[PDB]
Amino acid sequence: DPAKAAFNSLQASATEYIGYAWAMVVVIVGATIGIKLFKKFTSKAS
Amino acid sequence: DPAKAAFNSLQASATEYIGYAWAMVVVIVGATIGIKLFKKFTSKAS
Amino acid sequence: DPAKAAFNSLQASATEYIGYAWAMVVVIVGATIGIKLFKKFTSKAS
Amino acid sequence: DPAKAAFNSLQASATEYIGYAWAMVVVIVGATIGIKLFKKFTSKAS
Amino acid sequence: DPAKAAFNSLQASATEYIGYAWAMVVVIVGATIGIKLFKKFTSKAS
Amino acid sequence: DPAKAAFNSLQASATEYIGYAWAMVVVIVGATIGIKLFKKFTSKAS
Amino acid sequence: DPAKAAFNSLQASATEYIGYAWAMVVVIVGATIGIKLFKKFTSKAS
Amino acid sequence: DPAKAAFNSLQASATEYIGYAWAMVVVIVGATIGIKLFKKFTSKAS
Amino acid sequence: DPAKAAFNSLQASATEYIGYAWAMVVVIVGATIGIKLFKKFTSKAS
Amino acid sequence: DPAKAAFNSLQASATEYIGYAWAMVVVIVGATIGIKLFKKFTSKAS
Amino acid sequence: DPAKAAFNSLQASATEYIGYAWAMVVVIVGATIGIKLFKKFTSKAS
Amino acid sequence: DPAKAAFNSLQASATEYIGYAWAMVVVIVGATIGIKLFKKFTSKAS
Amino acid sequence: DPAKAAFNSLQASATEYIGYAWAMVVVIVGATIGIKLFKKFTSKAS
Amino acid sequence: DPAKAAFNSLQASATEYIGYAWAMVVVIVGATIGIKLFKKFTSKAS
Amino acid sequence: DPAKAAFNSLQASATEYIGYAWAMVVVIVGATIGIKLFKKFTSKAS
Amino acid sequence: DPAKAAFNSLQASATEYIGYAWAMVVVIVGATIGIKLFKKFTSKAS
Amino acid sequence: DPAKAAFNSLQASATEYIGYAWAMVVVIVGATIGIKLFKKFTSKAS
Amino acid sequence: DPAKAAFNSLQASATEYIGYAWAMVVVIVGATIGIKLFKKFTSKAS
Amino acid sequence: DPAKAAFNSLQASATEYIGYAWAMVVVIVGATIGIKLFKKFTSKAS
Amino acid sequence: DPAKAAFNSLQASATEYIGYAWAMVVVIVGATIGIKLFKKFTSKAS
Amino acid sequence: DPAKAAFNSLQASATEYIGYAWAMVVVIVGATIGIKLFKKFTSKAS
Amino acid sequence: DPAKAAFNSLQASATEYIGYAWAMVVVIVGATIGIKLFKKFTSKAS
Amino acid sequence: DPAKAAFNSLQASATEYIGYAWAMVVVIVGATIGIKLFKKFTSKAS
Amino acid sequence: DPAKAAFNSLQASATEYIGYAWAMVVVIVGATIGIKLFKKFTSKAS
Amino acid sequence: DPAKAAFNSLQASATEYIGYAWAMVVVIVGATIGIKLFKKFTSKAS
Amino acid sequence: DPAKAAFNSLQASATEYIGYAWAMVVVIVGATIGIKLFKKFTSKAS
Amino acid sequence: DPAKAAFNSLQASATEYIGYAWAMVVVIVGATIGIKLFKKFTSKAS
Amino acid sequence: DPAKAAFNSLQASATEYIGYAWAMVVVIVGATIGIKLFKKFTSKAS
Amino acid sequence: DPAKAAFNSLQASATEYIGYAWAMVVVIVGATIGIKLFKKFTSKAS
Amino acid sequence: DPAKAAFNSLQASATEYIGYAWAMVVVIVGATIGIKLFKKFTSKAS
Amino acid sequence: DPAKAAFNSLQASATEYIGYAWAMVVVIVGATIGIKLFKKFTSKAS
Amino acid sequence: DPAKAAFNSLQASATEYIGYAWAMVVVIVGATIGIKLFKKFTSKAS
Amino acid sequence: DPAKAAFNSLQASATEYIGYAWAMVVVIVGATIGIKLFKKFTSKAS
Amino acid sequence: DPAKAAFNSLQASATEYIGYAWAMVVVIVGATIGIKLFKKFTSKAS
Amino acid sequence: DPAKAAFNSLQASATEYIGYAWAMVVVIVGATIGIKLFKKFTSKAS
Amino acid sequence: DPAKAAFNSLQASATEYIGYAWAMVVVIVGATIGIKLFKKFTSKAS
Amino acid sequence: DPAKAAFNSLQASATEYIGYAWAMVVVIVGATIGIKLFKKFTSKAS
Amino acid sequence: DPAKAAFNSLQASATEYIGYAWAMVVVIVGATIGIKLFKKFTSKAS
Amino acid sequence: DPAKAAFNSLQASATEYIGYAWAMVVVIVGATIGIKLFKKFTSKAS
Amino acid sequence: DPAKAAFNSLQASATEYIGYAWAMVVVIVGATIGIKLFKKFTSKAS
Repeated sequence: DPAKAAFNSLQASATEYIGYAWAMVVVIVGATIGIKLFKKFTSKAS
Repeated sequence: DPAKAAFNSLQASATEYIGYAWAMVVVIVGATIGIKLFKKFTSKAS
Repeated sequence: DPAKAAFNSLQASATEYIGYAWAMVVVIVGATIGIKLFKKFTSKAS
Repeated sequence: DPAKAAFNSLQASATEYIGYAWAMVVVIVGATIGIKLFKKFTSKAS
Repeated sequence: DPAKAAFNSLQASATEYIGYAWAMVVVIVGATIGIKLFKKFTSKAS
Repeated sequence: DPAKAAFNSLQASATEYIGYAWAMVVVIVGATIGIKLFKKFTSKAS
Repeated sequence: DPAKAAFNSLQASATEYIGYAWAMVVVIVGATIGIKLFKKFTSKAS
Repeated sequence: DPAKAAFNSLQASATEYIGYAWAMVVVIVGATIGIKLFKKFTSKAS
Repeated sequence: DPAKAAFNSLQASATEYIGYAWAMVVVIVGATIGIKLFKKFTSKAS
Repeated sequence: DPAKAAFNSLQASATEYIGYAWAMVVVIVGATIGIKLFKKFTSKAS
Repeated sequence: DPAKAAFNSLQASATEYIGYAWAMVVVIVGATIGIKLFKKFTSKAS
Repeated sequence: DPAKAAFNSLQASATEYIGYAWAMVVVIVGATIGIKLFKKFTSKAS
Repeated sequence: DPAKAAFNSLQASATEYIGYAWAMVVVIVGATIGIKLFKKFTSKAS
Repeated sequence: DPAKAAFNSLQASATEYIGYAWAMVVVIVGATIGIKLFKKFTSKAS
Repeated sequence: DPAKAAFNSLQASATEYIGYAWAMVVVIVGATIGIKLFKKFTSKAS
Repeated sequence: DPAKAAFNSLQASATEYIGYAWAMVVVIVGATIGIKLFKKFTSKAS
Repeated sequence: DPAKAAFNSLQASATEYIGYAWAMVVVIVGATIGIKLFKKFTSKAS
Repeated sequence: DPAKAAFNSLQASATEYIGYAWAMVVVIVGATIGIKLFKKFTSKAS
Repeated sequence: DPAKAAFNSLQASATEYIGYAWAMVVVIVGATIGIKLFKKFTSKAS
Repeated sequence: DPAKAAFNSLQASATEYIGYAWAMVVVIVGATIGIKLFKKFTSKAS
Repeated sequence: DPAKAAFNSLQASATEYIGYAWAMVVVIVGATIGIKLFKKFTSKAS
Repeated sequence: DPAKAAFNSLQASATEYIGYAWAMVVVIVGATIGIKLFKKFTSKAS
Repeated sequence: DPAKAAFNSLQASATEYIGYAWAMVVVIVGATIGIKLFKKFTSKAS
Repeated sequence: DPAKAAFNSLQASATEYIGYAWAMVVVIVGATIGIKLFKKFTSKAS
Repeated sequence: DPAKAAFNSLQASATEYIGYAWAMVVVIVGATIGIKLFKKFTSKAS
Repeated sequence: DPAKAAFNSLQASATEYIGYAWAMVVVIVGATIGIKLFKKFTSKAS
Repeated sequence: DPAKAAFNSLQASATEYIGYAWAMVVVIVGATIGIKLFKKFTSKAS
Repeated sequence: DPAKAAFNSLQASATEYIGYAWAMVVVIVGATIGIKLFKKFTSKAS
Repeated sequence: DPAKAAFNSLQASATEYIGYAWAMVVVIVGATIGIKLFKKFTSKAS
Repeated sequence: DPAKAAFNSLQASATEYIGYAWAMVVVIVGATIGIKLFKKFTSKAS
Repeated sequence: DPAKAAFNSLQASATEYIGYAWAMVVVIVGATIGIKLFKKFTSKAS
Repeated sequence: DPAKAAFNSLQASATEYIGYAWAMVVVIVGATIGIKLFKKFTSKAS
Repeated sequence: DPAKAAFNSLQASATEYIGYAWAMVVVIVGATIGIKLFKKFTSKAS
Repeated sequence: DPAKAAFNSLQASATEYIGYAWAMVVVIVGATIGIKLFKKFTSKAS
Repeated sequence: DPAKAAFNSLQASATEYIGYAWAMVVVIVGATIGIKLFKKFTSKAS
Repeated sequence: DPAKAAFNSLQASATEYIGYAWAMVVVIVGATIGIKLFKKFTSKAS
Repeated sequence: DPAKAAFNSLQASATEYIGYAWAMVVVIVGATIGIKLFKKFTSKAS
Repeated sequence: DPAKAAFNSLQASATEYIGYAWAMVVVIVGATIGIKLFKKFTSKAS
Repeated sequence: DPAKAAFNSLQASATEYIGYAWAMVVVIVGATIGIKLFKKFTSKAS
Repeated sequence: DPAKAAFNSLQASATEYIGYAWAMVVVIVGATIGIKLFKKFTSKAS
């Protein structure tokens, strides 16, 4: 079925995009949470 | 009647399309909800 | 009248086709509405 | 006149055919409108 | 007048032939118009 | 004049035959025109 | 006069022949007109 | 004139046939227009 | 009358041909209407 | 009367020929009307 | 007129669809508002 | 003119059908607008 | 000239027949065109 | 001369017969042309 | 000329039919546009 | 020459009859062409 | 030539009928076009 | 022209619809803005 | 050419109808845009 | 040859009648085609 | 010889009659063919 | 006007919904502002 | 009758053509509906 | 009767010609109707 | 009598010639009717 | 040839009608496109 | 042989008349075919 | 029989022409259907 | 018998001419039917 | 042969008329296609 | 046989006329069908 | 015998005249049939 | 009613989705409020 | 056969016209699809 | 049947075109869905 | 240009709405900033 | 070509509409951005 | 072939119109996309 | 088939459009994500 | 390719808008971050 192959390729492409999205969000959140913890720990320790 | 068999085949084809659509939407929504919960919980815990 | 039996056979065929249509539209609309509710509720619950 | 009786019997046959046509159109229009309203009201409710 | 009798007999023959002709006309024209109206009403009803 | 009486008899006989002929012509044409008009108007009305 | 009596005999004999001729003319003309009208009315009827 | 009376009779017969034709066309056209407007207005309302 | 029997035979033959014509038109019109309604209802269901 | 017997023989002969002619006319017209009606009804049915 | 009864039946069918739609929308909106108020009040109280 | 009464009857039928249409559309539009306002106001009030 | 009188009388007969023919033509053509315009205008107005 | 007088008598008698012949011709030709034009104009009128 | 009067009376009948058609089209177009504007303005206001 | 005078009279008589015939032909054709053109132009205009 | 005058008269009559035909077609076509443009522009404006 | 009056009436009908729509939208927007300002000012003041 | 005046009258009627259309669309579009701006600005200002 | 002159004169008559016929043909066909093109172009332009 | 001279006289007289006959034939045939072609070309022209 | 009554009923229904919306928002805001003031006053007083 | 066999063989050929038509329409309708459902379900899932 | 034999032989010739005619009719009409149905079914299936 | 014997011889000889004439008539009439029916049936068949 | 001039004059009339049609279509298309673009650009700007 | 010379003269005269007849036939047919083709091609081109 | 061979030859010629007609109609119908499906499928794909 | 031999020769001559006539008839009809069928099938195929 | 030259002349005349017909149809079809494509492309661009 | 030669010469004339007729038929029918296909293909391509 | 020799001379002279008659018949019949077929085939060709 | 069963199944499916949504939101809110209370109580107690 | 060559040359001309039609439809369809895809992809990218 | 091969070739052409359509729609839909997912995921990840 | 005036009035109406929006936002912001400053200054001063 | 000038005029009209739209959107967006920045900066500064 | 030049001129006209369409759509789409980007970027930047 | 090449060319054109769309969307989304991240990181760091 | 140039100009216009957007966002963010740092540093230093 052409439709079966089409739907399978669309789902495979979606999975690749999800992989890239997760890589980017990890990098962004790492920085936001890192900066938050640094500012919090520096002031608290002082 | 040829129409009876034709209508039945089209309904079976629609059922196949619904199966493909549900599989893709589960993957798509799963990633969306996962990223949302990840950012939310990370902010609350840190 | 040969027409009386002809018109009757055509109206019986129409009634059969309306039943095949009301079985396909239930399946298709049910799936689309189900996907809509699934995405909506997952977003609100998360 | 023979033509008088002929014209009257033809106008009688035409009236019978009109009745058959009206009965069939009611069923078909009812089905098409029913499916249209079903889809509209379902989408609005969801 | 043998001629008067001849003309009178010729008219009865003509009148009979006219009756036979009218009967066949009604049957044939009724059928053709019946098929015409049948096709027209079926198309509009569908 | 015997010859005059003869001419007068044959002319009177001709007039009789002309009257009989005219009556038959009216009957034949009326039937034909009736059939023609019936077919035409039945086709037009439908 | 014997000659006058002979004339009367000739006239009476001729009258008999005129009657026989009229009977022959009626049947022959009837067939000719009958077949003519049959073909005419059958054509118009069909 | 024999023709004068014959022509008048044929014109009167034509007028009668016109009356029958008008009655039939009114019934048929009325039904076809009614079905058309019914389908149109049902669609607009829905 | 020879013409009487001939006219009756032709009218009977016409009735037989009308029966064959009605059978064929029912089959053809039924198929065309069926294909039309099939395409219409499949579109509405989808 | 020898002349009477002669007229009687020729009239009887004419009647025989008229009967033969009528039979042939029925066969020829029946065929033509059959072909005409077959073509007309075949065109109408389709 | 058949149209009058047909229009009345279609309006009655529309009323039934409206009843089904309102029941579903009350359940759907009830859940949506309930979840929203639940999260809001829990956050304010705690 | 038979047409004057025919056109008048058609315009009277049209006026009746427009009234049946303006009764169905009021019910349908009223319901859809009511559902829209219901969802909108419940969201803002909550 | 008995011939001049014959030709003059023949023309008056022809002129009368032409008047009768024209009267019948106006009635028949008026009706056919009236039905044609009626059907056309009803369809466009609807 | 008695012979010359006899010639004059023959000429006068012939003139009378020519007049009777002309009257007969006028009525017969009038009927023939009248029926011809009647059939022609009735056909064109219808 | 008889045709002159005939053409003029036909052009008069056509003008009357145009008036009837215009009156009907105004009512039908008014209703369709009225329903269209009602739905549009109601949706915009809500 | 008496024979010459005779030929001259018959030729003059023929010319008279030819003139009368031409006048009648113009009247008959004019009527027929008028009816034909009236029907054609009335059909075309509508 | 009698034919020359007759042909010229028939051509003049044809020209008159063309003038009547053009007047009628202008009125009818104008009305049909006007109704068409009216419906089109009302829809575009709404 | 009937179209001129029809277009003017439709424009007047549109003006009425606009008046109804503006009245409803003022009430609808008034409530929306009122609730928004109520919640905002209450939070700021308290 | 009668057509030159006919085509000119049709183009003049078109120009008039375009003006009636450009007066209705200005009113309708103006109202819809006014309602859109009203709702948008009230929301931002509040 | 009085015959040669007769044939030569007959041709000139025929040639004149052909010229008259062609002139009338051009006028009638020009009008019918003009109306045909007028109706076609008006419909496409509108 | 007187007999030979008489023969010559008969031949010369016959030649004169042949000439008169030819003149008569030309005018009569001219009218017959002229009316025939007039009717033929008028029919084709219309 | 059916449209007038429809628009008036829609506005009346909207006013009822606005009444319910205001009742609900007063209850919600009472609680949110009450809890806020309680927490604020309790801590400040302590 | 030869026509009986002819009508039967034509109704047999028509049935064969109906089978070919139904087979083709099933393939084409299946493809169009398949593409329609594919696009709809894909868009909804994404 | 040599005439009876002649009439009998003429009928067999006629009957043979009718058989030949019917055979050719079936072939030609079958082909024309086959092409007609082929074009109709191909268009509807596509 | 020798004269009586001669009469008998003449009658017998005439009978022979009547037979030869009948054979000639049969073949000639057969060809005439055969070609007539051939042309008639070939035309109807095509 | 008269036909040559006739064909040329008809091709000249057709060219004139094409010019009138093009002028009218430009005005109508300009108006419809103008209204379409007006509504589109206004909505986008607001 | 005087008789031979006579036959030779009449045959030569016949050939002359045949040549004149052929010339006239060409002129008449050419005109008729020209008119027929002009009408046909003018109808087809438009 | 000469007619037997002639009828058979004409039927064979008809069969040959049917073969040529079928070949041409297949090519033309195939192209028109192909263009139709090409435009339809390109639109669906886009 | 010399008279018998004469009748036999004329009958043989008639048969020869009948054979020649039949051959010419076949050639003429074949051509006409071929042209008719070519035109019909060429029109149908396209 | 006189007919040979006549047939050749008529075929040449037909070719000339075909040239005039092709010129006119190219101009008319070109204009109608141009107007169609103009309206289509303006709509697509807008 | 001078008759055999006459029949043989008549056939060659007929065969030539058939060749000339067929040539003209091909040219005329080719042109009409060419214009028909041209108009059809231009419309579908556009 | 001188009488027998005279008989032989008469027979030989008659044979010469029969030959001259046959030559005359051939040319006259050829022209009649030639013009008939020319008109027939030109009509079918066009 | 197929619509009744369809609407009932859709509402039942919605109720199931609402059950899952409530389960998920309880789990999420439990964690967010638990973490909030823990952090608040730990710091306050210290 | 001349018809064989004619049918073949017509099928050759039809094939040429199909080629021209296909070339034109490719260009027009390419342009319409190109504009459609351009607008779609541009809107999606922006 | 030539139709059996014709219908088969048309269904084979349809199957080929459906494959070309299912290759273009996969590419187009794939691209549009890919762009949708790209924009959606980039927004959520950032 | 009607469009120019329409666009100018829409822009003027927009400018008025902007004036009202700015008046309302100044009042709202005055209060929010006033309350903020009051609360801030009161506590800071204390 | 008239189309060239028409297309150029429509493109010029589109350019005018774009100029009006850009002017209005600058005013509309200017107010929107101005109010947003006003509220934002006032809150930050105070 | 006159068609070859006709089809070529039509394809050249199509190519010209496609260029005028691709110049208008670029301007219109460019403006709409420009307005979209303008509003989007101003909002994000502010 | 020309369709095969046409479909392939259209798919290649679609691929080109997809390439242009992806390039533009990367630039557009890149700027959008860049501005969002710029504002977010600047606020977090400062 | 017109599409290539169009897509390239759209991308170039987008790049210019991105340049302006970045300039504006730098100015806005400079102020918001500047005010934030000033307020923070002033209070902290004090």
